[PDB]
Amino acid sequence: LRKLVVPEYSIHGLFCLMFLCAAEWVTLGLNIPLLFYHLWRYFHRPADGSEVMYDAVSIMNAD
Amino acid sequence: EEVIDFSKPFMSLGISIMIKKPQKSKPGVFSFLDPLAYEIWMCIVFAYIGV
Repeated sequence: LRKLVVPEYSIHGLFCLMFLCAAEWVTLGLNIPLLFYHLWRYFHRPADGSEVMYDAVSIMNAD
Repeated sequence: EEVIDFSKPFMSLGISIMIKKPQKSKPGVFSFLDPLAYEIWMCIVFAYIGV
């Protein structure tokens, strides 16, 4: 899962950049919120460890 | 015409626009992109990214 997360976020960022350059404002607006959510998710590490997005020790928690 | 009498016009004309003849424009920096439209260049960039 860790190896597979960066491609998703970066490819969505590519989508956002493309729609910016093409001047397609509506789609860019629809896509910015997910961009910021992914940014927050990747750069917060709510887990106290703060070394991996998914941590085997923190994983297996029901919440 | 109120004080003299004219003939039918021997030459009809009207207002027109005079400009300086377009010259060979001094080549612009980045004139090497002119053979292809900007949209082609951007599609090239993003096709490179996608490939």
